[PDB]
Amino acid sequence: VEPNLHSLITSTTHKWIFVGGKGGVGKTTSSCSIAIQMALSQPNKQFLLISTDPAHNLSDAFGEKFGKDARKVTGMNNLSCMEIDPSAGSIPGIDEALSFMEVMKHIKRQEQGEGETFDTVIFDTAPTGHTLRFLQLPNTLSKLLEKFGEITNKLGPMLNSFMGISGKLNELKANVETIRQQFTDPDLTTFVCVCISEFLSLYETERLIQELISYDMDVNSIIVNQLLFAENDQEHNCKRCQARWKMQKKYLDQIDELYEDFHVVKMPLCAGEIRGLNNLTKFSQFLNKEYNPITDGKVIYELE
Amino acid sequence: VEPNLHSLITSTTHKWIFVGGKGGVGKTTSSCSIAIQMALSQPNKQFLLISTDPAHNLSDAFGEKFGKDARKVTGMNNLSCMEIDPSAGSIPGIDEALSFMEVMKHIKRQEQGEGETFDTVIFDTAPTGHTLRFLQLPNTLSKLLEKFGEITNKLGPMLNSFMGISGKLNELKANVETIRQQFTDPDLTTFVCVCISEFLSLYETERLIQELISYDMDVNSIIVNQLLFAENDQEHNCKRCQARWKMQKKYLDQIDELYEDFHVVKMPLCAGEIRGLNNLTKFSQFLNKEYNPITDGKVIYELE
Amino acid sequence: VEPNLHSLITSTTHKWIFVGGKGGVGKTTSSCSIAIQMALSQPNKQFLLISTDPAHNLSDAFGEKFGKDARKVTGMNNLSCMEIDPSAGSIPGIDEALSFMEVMKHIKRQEQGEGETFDTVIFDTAPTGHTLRFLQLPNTLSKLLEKFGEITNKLGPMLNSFMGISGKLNELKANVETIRQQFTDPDLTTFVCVCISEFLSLYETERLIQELISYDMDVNSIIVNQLLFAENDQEHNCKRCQARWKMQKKYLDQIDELYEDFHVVKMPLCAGEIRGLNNLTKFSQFLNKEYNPITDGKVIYELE
Amino acid sequence: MGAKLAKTLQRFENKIKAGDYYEAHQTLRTIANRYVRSKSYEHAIELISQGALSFLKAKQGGSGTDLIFYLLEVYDLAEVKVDDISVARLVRLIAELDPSEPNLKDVITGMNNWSIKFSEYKFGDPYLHNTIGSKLLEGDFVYEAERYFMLGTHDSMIKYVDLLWDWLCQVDDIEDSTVAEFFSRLVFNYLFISNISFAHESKDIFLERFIEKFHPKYEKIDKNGYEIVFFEDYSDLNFLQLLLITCQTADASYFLNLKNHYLDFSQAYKSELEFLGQEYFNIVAPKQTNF
Ligand SMILES: [Zn+2]
Ligand SMILES: [Zn+2]
Repeated sequence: VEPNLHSLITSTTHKWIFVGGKGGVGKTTSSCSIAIQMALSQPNKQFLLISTDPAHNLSDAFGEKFGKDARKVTGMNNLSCMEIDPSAGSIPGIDEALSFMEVMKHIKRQEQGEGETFDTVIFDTAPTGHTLRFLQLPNTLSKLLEKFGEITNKLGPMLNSFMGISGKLNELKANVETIRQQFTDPDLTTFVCVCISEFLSLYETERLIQELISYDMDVNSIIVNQLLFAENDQEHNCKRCQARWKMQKKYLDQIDELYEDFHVVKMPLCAGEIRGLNNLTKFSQFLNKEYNPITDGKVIYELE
Repeated sequence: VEPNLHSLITSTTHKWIFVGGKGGVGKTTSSCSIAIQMALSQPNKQFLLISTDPAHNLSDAFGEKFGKDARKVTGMNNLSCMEIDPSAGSIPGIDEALSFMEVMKHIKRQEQGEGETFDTVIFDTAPTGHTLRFLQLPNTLSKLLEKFGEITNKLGPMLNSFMGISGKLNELKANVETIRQQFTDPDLTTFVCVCISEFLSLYETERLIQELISYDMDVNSIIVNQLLFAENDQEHNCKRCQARWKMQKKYLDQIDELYEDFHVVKMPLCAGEIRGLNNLTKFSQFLNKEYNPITDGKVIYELE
Repeated sequence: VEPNLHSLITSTTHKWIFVGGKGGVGKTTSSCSIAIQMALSQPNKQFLLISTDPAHNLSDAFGEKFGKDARKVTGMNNLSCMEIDPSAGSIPGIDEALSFMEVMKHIKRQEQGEGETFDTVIFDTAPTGHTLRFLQLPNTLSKLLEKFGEITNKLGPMLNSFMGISGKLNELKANVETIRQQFTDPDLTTFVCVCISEFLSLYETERLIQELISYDMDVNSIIVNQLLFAENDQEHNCKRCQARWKMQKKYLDQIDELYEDFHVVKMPLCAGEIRGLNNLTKFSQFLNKEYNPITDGKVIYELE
Repeated sequence: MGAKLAKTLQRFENKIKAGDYYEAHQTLRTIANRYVRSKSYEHAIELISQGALSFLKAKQGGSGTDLIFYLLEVYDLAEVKVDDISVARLVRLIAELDPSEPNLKDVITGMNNWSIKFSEYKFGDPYLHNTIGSKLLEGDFVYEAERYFMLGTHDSMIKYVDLLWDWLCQVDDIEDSTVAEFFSRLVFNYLFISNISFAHESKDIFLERFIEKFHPKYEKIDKNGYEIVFFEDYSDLNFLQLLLITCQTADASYFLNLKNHYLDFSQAYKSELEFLGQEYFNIVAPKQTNF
């Protein structure tokens, strides 16, 4: 497992890119990063980065106004941003459905009014609310149909046909199709999680991944930003910084043992927050090639 | 409405004849009667009288042994009798299904081992136990499929088709077929109820009919035996008999006002119980032509 | 050797019953007969009679429509019929494989869509075309692998292991398994041949058996219908009939001397062709108990 | 998911062919636990099973055994019902088990218990038993094999006759009552589970081998379709053969007459006859000791 998102950044088949991470763990950043890395690596395909965060993180990350109307980020003719409001208890799945169905209407609407078509969409999942809850209802209720359909086959079909397997077939057809909307091919859809080496973060991450696995949604990418690596930076000293990383190193080992076959890309900590297309691309380069605190120390103390 | 079962006794289309009546109201009798009247009126069709009463009422009514193996009643080559044991809580309908499905296997089994085929079967319903409970599950669960199928159609089918009306069509197909096994054509299936002019009987009758109507099962025949008509018999007297009929007349009026458009055939009371093919046919003649206590008095004081 | 198919008709282990006989020798008849005899003798097991004859012989033999969808013959809840079209030059075995593989897909398909499972299938082989040609390729090509695998063991395996017996073991494994699909246990699979006492028929029979023996397919049953036995029938006379049987007796002796240890069941000739479930079962009874033209003469002049 | 599982499975069996057993085992379980935590049983089942297979193929009973138990746990957690697929996985794993594995019996028990809870068989699935029986026999656990074979399939019946035949042959000093001690087991066991077919077939195969090896004085008696190999030097075998057919008639009289003629045998198989008389003759009265 290469601690990078190369295979994904250079993938031309993927058309559904998920990006989650509750806890103000730099979700917005990773999202813009993964979107830029894929757009630059595949200039022969249109990409769309959409967010639902009411804080308009994408507009504050790039430095330009992004609305419900998809607009190409200035300087790039391959990447586009979208900031919509996904809102402007009896039956499970319904609510989630309405929410997602609406976001997809905003997608097809922006592909007709200029933009034409985006090959791969970068979903910047909301900060809170399991917007992927409906990723299990369709398989749920369906399987119940199967228990329903079969059982409804009293002794027979000898006598059931004298008073009346189209049911056992159409069910299996409505079954697969449904399971094909969740499974949505691991080569076509994937989920990228973001976090940091901190107790609470791991707790949030561990559960998030469980939730996705119950959705059968492919997950094999864990982003961990804010890492110090204070044992290599050329300008040592500062116990305060060394102590903090000693703690981050503790958990990081729990992550490398918890997610052994996962793409755990460890991102470096930057002085201030990274904003602007420029500082973003230079920081997202580490998502393609591992960050080396021994040599890439310059690029970091550069964004400062 | 003719107070007789003529239209049914001479019907060559009917192939499912129900006969119920809880309360030891002479069910067995009416059953053998309706079976004989139809067999004699249509000698060009095979009839089958089957009972589930553990008392072997059909063997005690005709005077011969009847078992799980259909046997032509001696003297007739058009009527046949069958006495089977319909037995030898989580999901509704199941239990009932198993019970009926089993009786139908006993039918087709006797149509291969000599007898070939019965055009119309005379079902002598059990004394207790709603053996027709499963006459509603098939429509029930099915309609639930429709609420399931439709709702499962989130906004679209625009997006539901991009990720995947065969469902709305096959449902309606499995719907009709099912509803065709309960409805089973009113011209093909009907239910004959039996009772007497007595409080408790009416109570039992009223509910029985409600139960059948919920099954959409056609019902328009109510047999009322043991009637006195003690105001015409040539040999009046006997207050005891006159008083009893004054009570039977009371309820009989409630029956003629409760079931105005029903075939309420009023049968006369016989000294002793009617048994033997002979005394049965002569008594069943009143099911074709109304009984007149003024002229048919002889036929009754004859069975005595 | 008992001149009957008793041991097979009462066998609950057999699950593959072959039935061949080119020459319009009454193959269809024998097939339905063997299927009915086994289904009636073992009501605790589901049987399936399938044909590939484009003339729909099974639908014309029973008197009902049989399609690619297995349907229980009316009156039997143990026997089922199947009529499929096995079609709707460089490498041997391939073509045959595709043909048989397809018929088996039609089997498992009818066991899922009601019918659940058939313990023993009665294969009514096609009239023409050696549909069992692929019953030798698997053993053929495999043995070639053995000559291939071994020889590929130049001096050694001293030096063959220095530059690199998993090959000599996996070969023998893929060897047995294969040979187990043809051999398919003589207690699990068998082949029933049908013919008549006539030159051409014997010629066709003799070769058919050789073909099966080269497939290592068990064969020990030869049906011979249309026999006259015109020297016992109560109502002698008719030289025409006596002369014909004098010729049939000639060959019959060649059959009893050619197949000394084979189950040569000699079936009687019926006036007209035997059709309908009824006339079939009564005629198939002779497959369980030898036919005696001295006593069973009635059963024959009965089917007429 | 499907493309990811397949991949890792190689990097696992790569750690096994490299010697890194601990690494291979620890990693797989933690990952498997994750699937189970998300109720993605199906995925865990294939992963666990595959991992157990490789371990057993690498002669690593420790890990292999452990994984089998873990698999079973999921089986009960996923309420996996007993069917071909479900049984197949266990059969495939049982085949790679080392007859000397210190856990053998435990593994076998666990598998069978599962089959019992998720099937209509009070003692477990027949087919499954066929495999289990052979495994037990490989570890010299004869008595345990006998039971499973008794409750197995047609092949088990053959392997039960071979188990009894190879045992009879192992006896250096054979006697008239020795051949009965083995043969009787076939007749009684199958008659208890009322499997007349197996009782007759097991009998024929065992009595024929006995005739082709010991060459005892006999003569086949045939009457109304039934046959009784009358041995001139083995009364025990004659009695036992009659007992079989008798039970088939379910006629009290015949059962009483047979016992009254063989008083000695009626006391040797006291308890056994008492049972047979209750299952085939509706006898409630206990068996009166002759001696
Ligand atoms: Zn009175
Ligand atoms: Zn002639």
